[PDB]
Amino acid sequence: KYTTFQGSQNFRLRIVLATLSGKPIKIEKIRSGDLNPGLKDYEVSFLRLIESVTNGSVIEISYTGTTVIYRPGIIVGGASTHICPSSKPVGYFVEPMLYLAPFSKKKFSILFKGITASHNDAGIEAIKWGLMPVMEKFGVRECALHTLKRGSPPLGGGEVHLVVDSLIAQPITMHEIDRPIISSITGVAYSTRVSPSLVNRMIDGAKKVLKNLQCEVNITADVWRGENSGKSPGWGITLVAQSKQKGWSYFAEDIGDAGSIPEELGEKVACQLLEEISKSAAVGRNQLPLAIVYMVIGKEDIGRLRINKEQIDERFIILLRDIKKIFNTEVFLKPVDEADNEDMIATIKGIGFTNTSKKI
Amino acid sequence: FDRTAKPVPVITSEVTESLEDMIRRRIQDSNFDDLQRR
Amino acid sequence: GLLVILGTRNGELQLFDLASSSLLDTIEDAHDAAIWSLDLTSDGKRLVTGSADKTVKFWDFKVLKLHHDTTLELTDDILCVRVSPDDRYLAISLLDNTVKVFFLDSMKFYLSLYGHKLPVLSIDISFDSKMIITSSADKNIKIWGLDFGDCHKSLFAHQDSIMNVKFLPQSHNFFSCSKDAVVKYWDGEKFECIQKLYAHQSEVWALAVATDGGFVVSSSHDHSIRIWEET
Amino acid sequence: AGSQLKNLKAALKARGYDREEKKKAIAEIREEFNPFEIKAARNKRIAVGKPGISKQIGEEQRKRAFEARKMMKNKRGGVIDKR
Amino acid sequence: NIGKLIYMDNISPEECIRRWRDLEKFVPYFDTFEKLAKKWKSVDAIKERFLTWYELQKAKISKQLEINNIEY
RNA sequence: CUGGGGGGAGUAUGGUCGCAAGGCUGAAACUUAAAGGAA
Repeated sequence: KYTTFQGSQNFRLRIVLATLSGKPIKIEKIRSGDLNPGLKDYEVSFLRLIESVTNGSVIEISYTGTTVIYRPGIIVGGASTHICPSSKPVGYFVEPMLYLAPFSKKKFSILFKGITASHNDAGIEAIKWGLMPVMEKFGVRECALHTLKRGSPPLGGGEVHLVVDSLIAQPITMHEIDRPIISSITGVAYSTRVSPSLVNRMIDGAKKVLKNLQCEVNITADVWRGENSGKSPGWGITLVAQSKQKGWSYFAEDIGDAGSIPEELGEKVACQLLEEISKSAAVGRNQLPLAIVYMVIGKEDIGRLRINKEQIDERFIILLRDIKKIFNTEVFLKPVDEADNEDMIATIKGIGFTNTSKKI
Repeated sequence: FDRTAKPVPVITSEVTESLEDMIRRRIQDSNFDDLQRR
Repeated sequence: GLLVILGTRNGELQLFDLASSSLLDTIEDAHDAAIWSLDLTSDGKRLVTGSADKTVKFWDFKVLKLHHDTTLELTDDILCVRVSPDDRYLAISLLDNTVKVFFLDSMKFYLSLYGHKLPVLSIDISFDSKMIITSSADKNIKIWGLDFGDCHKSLFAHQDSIMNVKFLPQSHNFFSCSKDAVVKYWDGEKFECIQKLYAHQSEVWALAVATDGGFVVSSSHDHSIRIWEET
Repeated sequence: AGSQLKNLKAALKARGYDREEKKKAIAEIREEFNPFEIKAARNKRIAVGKPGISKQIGEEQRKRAFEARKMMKNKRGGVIDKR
Repeated sequence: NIGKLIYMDNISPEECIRRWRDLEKFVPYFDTFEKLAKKWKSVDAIKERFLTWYELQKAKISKQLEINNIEY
């Protein structure tokens, strides 16, 4: 009855694609050979978020906690709130909701409450400026991540209002057979519960690395003053590179911690962004998952998107293996017919997806 | 079922606290709605 | 022990001891103008002198003589220095209402603590190297968390001027002696005033805490030097 | 006998840059000079109840019960935590 | 080569990348900051990346259909 | 030195685009100085 996976890798993508496809899965051996074996609290609260979003889906955790049974149900949405734990920020829970977000009965108006940022997760500016435009040109038109207040780790206390309100039928078929020309490069440097000079130090470091490329650099600056600052000191920086003729974007972020020089963090995020531009072609290394997920749940046509050589990795092909494991589809990597670079063009024939939850 | 009017409010510690700090704001700004002698 | 470093009003530094006579050596032209504050490192081999010629300088002990090797010129008259008690930070108080925290190992300019609103006297770094104090002529001492440079309290003491402020050895309690003939004992957790000691008659210019145990001496303008112990 | 205002001025002269002493003194005089949030009976041979505190816990209890039932009302799934 | 390597599913993904030459972590793998500093001290590597209605709908859908054929 | 919407006097506005309130300043990450304001 159940499609069986092993191990606690790609856990959110497995539960998300099972909710999209409507197929009952089992995930077996959730870190069974470990000292505290089983599911952790942040992924258990992600399961609670899935039960909040859907309706009629039965999730069945075992005694030992090392295997989970997800029999999915209808995405209904509604208005909710999610008090996610301190182990993961709000980006860890709003990232897998952007897949399920445009395919529900009622529009997503959720506000997550917890830590805003993390080193190894998505931020508010990451989710917004990077991951909303790829949905914005995959077919949705009204999506917004609002910050009402933001909380840096460890105490956090920041709330984030994810509101999507375009309930599309299916995402359109992508046709990106080009490398998009980067028109500008902008960003946002944020700081909470610290001095307002750290933001300008971060901005000056990032722009002194960026100054030798002949484009236009613009980094916006926000210090957070008052109750909107949260319960902990923190600061961070997120740059995007913006192709304006099509709308594409390539982002890179990080946050500082106890003992971190802001010019160091600014130049680090600037060089990390330029390396993402190098290893990128029409997507980012982190915008690539939901890009090819929307290409695989588009119409029953061929949609083609250009990628480069260095975007192929163990993460990307374990994504492709999980996609084929759930709903039996392959990607076809055809190479381009010009040879100053190594770029494939991934053509995916999408499954015949519609959202059948939206009332007619 | 539908009901005719709202019930009489129960007076708890939260509503006495809110009412008292309202009174304190008025009484430290001298926002008094008294009669003024002609 | 048995050895004293000292800096004078004019551009001179001096070294003395306990067993022998006065002068090991003096260094004429140790600074261009008035020296204001020096600090040893916790091992003692390397000391820092900040002076009103808008410079700080570093000195090493070569064998028992002083070796000037590096000098950091600022835009403004530095008037206090301190290092952390674990060789980690160099916090220097400028005349321009701010302090700067550097890394000793890089001259890295970690932090700039700002917002005191008059020129700023004595600093102190805590034993865990996490919490600093900042005294000034604004009649208040500010507590700063050194990890992100974030302020914690801005407690108003001492209605004339806090001349000096010093931690205890092992705790986050501290003392502050001021220009209005009073020393004051505080804690760094509730930020109460533990005690308000009232024995001097005039401006208390300095105080020094024991390295271990924690009895504190205070010395003032009425030519008095007095000891403070536990009950 | 003497006024509550006269006894309140006497209590302030009694209690008199420390903070927690003022927090303690203010909370003490507030819960002392607020007599309408206790209830007193008459001993026929005395604070016998705390009406506002009992009311607020009795209504916050059913408030969270009502929000829990409103959350349950049109659900059909549930995680089955066997741990 | 690469598609057969991806969908040949008895070999590890790092073995696919090795014989061609993990998603809870959202931000991707970068180098050390020092290696990236010496790599991107230069800038010239990426300077060329930097710088009627009814018949209209039918034309869009026939354009998609000819894309379908020429990519089949 | 050719180019033109449609009367006069008003009224309303759950539409769209704007401009605009708070609230002693200093003063926030700091319940913090001097000085000023107000009464």
